[PDB]
Amino acid sequence: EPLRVLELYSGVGGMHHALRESCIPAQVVAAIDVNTVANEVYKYNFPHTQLLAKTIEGITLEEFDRLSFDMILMSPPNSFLHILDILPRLQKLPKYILLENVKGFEVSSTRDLLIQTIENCGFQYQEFLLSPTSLGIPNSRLRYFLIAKLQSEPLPFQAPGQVLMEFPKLSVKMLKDFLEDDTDVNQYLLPPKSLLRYALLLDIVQPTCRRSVCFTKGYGSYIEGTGSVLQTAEDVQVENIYKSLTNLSQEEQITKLLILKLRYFTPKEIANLLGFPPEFGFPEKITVKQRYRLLGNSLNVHVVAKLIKILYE
Ligand SMILES: Nc1ncnc2c1ncn2[C@@H]1O[C@H](CSCC[C@H](N)C(=O)O)[C@@H](O)[C@H]1O
Repeated sequence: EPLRVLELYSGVGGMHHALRESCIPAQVVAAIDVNTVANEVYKYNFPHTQLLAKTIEGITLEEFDRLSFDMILMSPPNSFLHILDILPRLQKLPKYILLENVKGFEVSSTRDLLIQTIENCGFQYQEFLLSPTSLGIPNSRLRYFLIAKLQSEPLPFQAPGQVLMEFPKLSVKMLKDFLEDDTDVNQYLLPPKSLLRYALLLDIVQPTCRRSVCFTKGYGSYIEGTGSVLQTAEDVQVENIYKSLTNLSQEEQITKLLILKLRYFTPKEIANLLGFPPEFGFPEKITVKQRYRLLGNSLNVHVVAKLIKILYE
């Protein structure tokens, strides 16, 4: 029978999308999240999946037992300590666990607790720090990953006391392959004041580029350090526009900066770069800002999918 998957801290459902891509015999029995905005997006894309809009800390052991899950997929931002407290009390321990977190987690106290708990329960595990660029995706998103399997023999690729920086046994695609034809360029052009203020601090990429900076939840609202911006103007070079800036009045610098036709990648384009399927979308009521915020909290579906494949077989 198919594995019963519990999806905690579900968000827009990146774990569920990764589960479907992995092709393994499994189905999400319960997705859990308190955020009503994330949940409307999740339900919209996964209308037949049980979604529990509840605090994870408030879920009792009985509720977890009734779910009878064989795999936990989670991206914890208390609720986490509760999960750890619940594990040794479950009538049926899940055979699989996959956790995603941020760089630095691998040295944290919380991580030390997680590993102690899972080791005490008989799980073989391996930690990783992976970015989508390792899979030929032109977008950086270095994240922590822990895969664990309930068995006696170590995973074949195990490296004790080490965090693996690559997938166990790239040719990067261009950004053009992830752009949407129907993108309303004018709508996404960076505004004048933002161009001038952040002019020298932008990471400008062209469609033929095979890299882009990590997108944060603030992308599209805050300029600096939140993700690359796209040059849509052809037959103009960034270098020539920037050379022209010294000695021009601020209004003149803006005129020059607008020529590059720099625009934000759209929420759908970020979802594409994150590996979300073609049909993935958002309800009309979800604002562009909410879309960027939700995607910023999500994960790269392709990376997790490959890790699920590794963990399962
Ligand atoms: N105590 C808690 N109970 C339930 N959900 C929680 C929670 N604390 C955080 N969350 C949710 O966990 C998420 C952390 S972001 C995880 C996003 C998800 N991996 C994705 O594919 O979108 C947020 O959606 C947040 O609302």
